[PDB]
Amino acid sequence: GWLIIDMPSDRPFKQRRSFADRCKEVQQIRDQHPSKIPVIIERYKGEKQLPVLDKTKFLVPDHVNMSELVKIIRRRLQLNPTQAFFLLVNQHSMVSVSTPIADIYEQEKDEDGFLYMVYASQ
Repeated sequence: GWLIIDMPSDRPFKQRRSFADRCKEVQQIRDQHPSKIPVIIERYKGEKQLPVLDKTKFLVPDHVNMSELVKIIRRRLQLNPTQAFFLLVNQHSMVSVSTPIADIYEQEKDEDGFLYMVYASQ
């Protein structure tokens, strides 16, 4: 008489793939495109107002800066130009919109080799 619960779809990337798999994944990409920056963009922990995008893994080239990335995410989320949107690094830091993603990577990448960002409104 077992009732079996299905696991939820939009869990965080760290809860989906194991740490070895994430590390494996970054390694393979590092070998293929060593200048490209592997970035995980996920919706902020308790955010309600903004949708969940269905790409959360972004392969960012060397000279792209936040400002390009923010404009990409803003458009994917079909957002209105007057809706505020903050892309943070770690789990709470804003970055200068001028900064190349690569300059951020080496200082902010996770243990597993990914750069983790989250997006929010408040």
